[PDB]
Order: sequence, then structure tokens, then C-alpha cells
Amino acid sequence: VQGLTEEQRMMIRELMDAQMKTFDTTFSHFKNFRLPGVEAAKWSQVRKDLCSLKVSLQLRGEDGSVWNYKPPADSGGKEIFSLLPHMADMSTYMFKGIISFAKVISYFRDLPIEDQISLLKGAAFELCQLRFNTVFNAETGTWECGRLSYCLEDTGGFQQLLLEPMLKFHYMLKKLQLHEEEYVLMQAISLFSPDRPGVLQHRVVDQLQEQFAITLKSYIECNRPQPAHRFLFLKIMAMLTELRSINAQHTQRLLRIQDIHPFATPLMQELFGITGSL
Ligand SMILES: Cc1cc(C)c(S(=O)(=O)Nc2ccc3c(c2)nc(CCCCCCCN)n3Cc2ccccc2)c(C)c1
Repeated sequence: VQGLTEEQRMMIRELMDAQMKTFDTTFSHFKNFRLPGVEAAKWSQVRKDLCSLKVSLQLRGEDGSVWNYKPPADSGGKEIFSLLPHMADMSTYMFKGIISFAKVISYFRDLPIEDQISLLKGAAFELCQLRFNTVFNAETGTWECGRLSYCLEDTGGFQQLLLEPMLKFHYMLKKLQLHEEEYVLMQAISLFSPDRPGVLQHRVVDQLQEQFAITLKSYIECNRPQPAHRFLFLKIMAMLTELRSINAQHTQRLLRIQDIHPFATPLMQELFGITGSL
């Protein structure tokens, strides 16, 4: 609010507006989702890949009842896929919110439709993880999604869990104690990345991204004088670069698992380049 130009203030306001309209932070409208039921070299890697998703799951009913699901151990069989349909439904729900976020923003609406599609295919996973970070509780290792909770299982210990790049990302980013405004500028910087596959208006997207980055740098300078926030802008940009690498690693996991055991919803297939033809 302090020290920004009028264009920078309008930019933050437009992003905060889009975030408010399209982020169901209580997950009140996530419903009707599936739940876990009550050569060989490709299989060996798929087994390791699925370790990237292993969480337990709690559901608190409006009546006060609690269901809890603890996932199995890997015993060399199909039981390792039990959480995939639920995870697909959750990600699909998040992805719809992300697509709505982008479409409310003026700078995005003004790009040609092909570049909108390419930008969303490139960034949807990243914006999803940024939104999930805001409901991550780093004290209990839990993503608190309203009536749903997804909890990390104690291995090993805390430091042995933070070796997994996705978890180190979530814990390190939560430690920065970002404002809502800083999360939503992070989303814009990731969304308007000019080097995503298939982008045509590289120069326009690059100039938009740079403007979002300058606004973030200035927001931090004007509102965060404390020695703990020295280099905060550069810390955030380093997190964004690391998030891009996690996106490539986790996208290849999805594709290997999909090859052995189909689970991607139609929206996930569209976002991740699955044509529907073998
Ligand atoms: C295989 C696959 C790949 C991709 C690319 C997708 S996805 O982007 O479409 N979606 C998606 C959505 C949320 C995700 C996610 C993927 N990975 C994680 C990290 C899981 C936590 C570490 C476990 C620890 C064990 N060592 N989270 C966070 C999370 C937040 C809330 C609830 C649960 C998990 C999918 C579906 C599968």
C-alpha cells in the first residue's frame, strides 16, 4: 500500500480480487470426489514415484463424525494406486480454480487464446502448489483443506522428510511467512512465464512478468523493513525457480504412472498433454 505507483497498486488489487473470487479456501464446494476403496522396470520406477503422494486422509463431517484413512505399505501390487482417483479429483478441483483465476485477470485475458492455453498448461501445477502452501500447517505436517486434512506420516524424522524436494519447498516457503499479496504476485510471476512450451508472444509475456516481479520487489521494500526480510525478494524468486524444477520432475512422475495405470481426469489430461489416443 505504501510506496508503490498507482499502476502497481491497481495490479496488486486486480490480483487480490481474482484470488478472492476463485480460491475456495475452505474447500466448501469440493464434493462428490472418489475415495480409496474399503517391462517390470517401468513398474519398479512407478513404485518409487507413488511415494511422492503418500499421505493419510481425514474427513470431518458437518455432523461431527470423523473418517480417517491410513494408506497401505508397498507390497508389490495394485494397492499402491488406492489414492490416485481421490488425488485426481482434488487436483482437478484446484485446477478449475486456477483456470478461473487466470481468466479474471486483465493482463491474461488480453493475450491470444493459444498463449493463454500454453501458459495455463505450463503453470497450472505451480499455481496449485502455491495455493496449497497457504493451507499447509508446517507444525503438524498437514494440508488443511477445510473439512479435509492430508497429513504427512512420520517416517527417518523431519529432516529425512525434507529430502523430498516437494516437501522442502512447502516447508521453506511457509517459513518465509508471506502476505497474501506476496503469494498472489508469486502466482502471477509463475503464470506469465515466457518460456513455457508453445508460447508465441514471448516478448509481451516477458514484459508482463517483469512488471509483476518489479511490483513484488517494491511491495517488499515498502512494507517489510525488518532484518529478517533482507533478500526476501531474491529468496522468493529462487523458490519460484525451484518450483519450476519440481513441476518437471512431478510431471514426469504423473506421466509414468499414467502409462502403467490411467487415472488423469479429462482436465488433467488437457493440462498435461494427454491426447486420448494411444
Ligand atoms: C503423480 C502425480 C503428479 C502430479 C503432477 C499430480 S497433480 O499436479 O495433478 N496434483 C497434485 C496436487 C497436490 C499435490 C500433488 C499433486 N503432489 C503433492 C505433494 C504430496 C506430499 C508429499 C507426500 C510425502 C510422501 N513422501 N501435493 C500436495 C498435497 C496437497 C493437499 C493434499 C494432498 C497433497 C497428481 C495428481 C499426481
